[PDB]
Amino acid sequence: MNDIRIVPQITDEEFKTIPKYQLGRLTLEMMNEIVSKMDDFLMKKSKILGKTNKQLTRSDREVLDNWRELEMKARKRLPTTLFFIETDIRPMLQDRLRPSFAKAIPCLRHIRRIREERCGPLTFYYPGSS
Repeated sequence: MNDIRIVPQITDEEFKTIPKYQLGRLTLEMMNEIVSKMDDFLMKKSKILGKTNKQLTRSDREVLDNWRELEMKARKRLPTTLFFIETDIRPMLQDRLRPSFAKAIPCLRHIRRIREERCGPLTFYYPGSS
């Protein structure tokens, strides 16, 4: 298949690799929903990069406009092209999940599951590094 996941979910086998020194007030559940939602937005993105006008639907046009908006707002930065903004995943996670992302950043990278690029008033995230 062409459209395949980019980052699976993490269990106690992966979480156990991250001590409280990095988690602090986080938990497997918090990361499970973080890696799940992220993989979703990223999965659909890579799926469009290959799809065509045939599969391209309304949601495909809205995502392309927004995705290209942040990509062009980063000042032609970031060597990658498969990332998203926290403002797109945040409202996709959980309303009760609380602002743990900023704390999970070190927990997600400690395993090499995702990445984070600080570019001005924005924050991108790509699947590890090529």
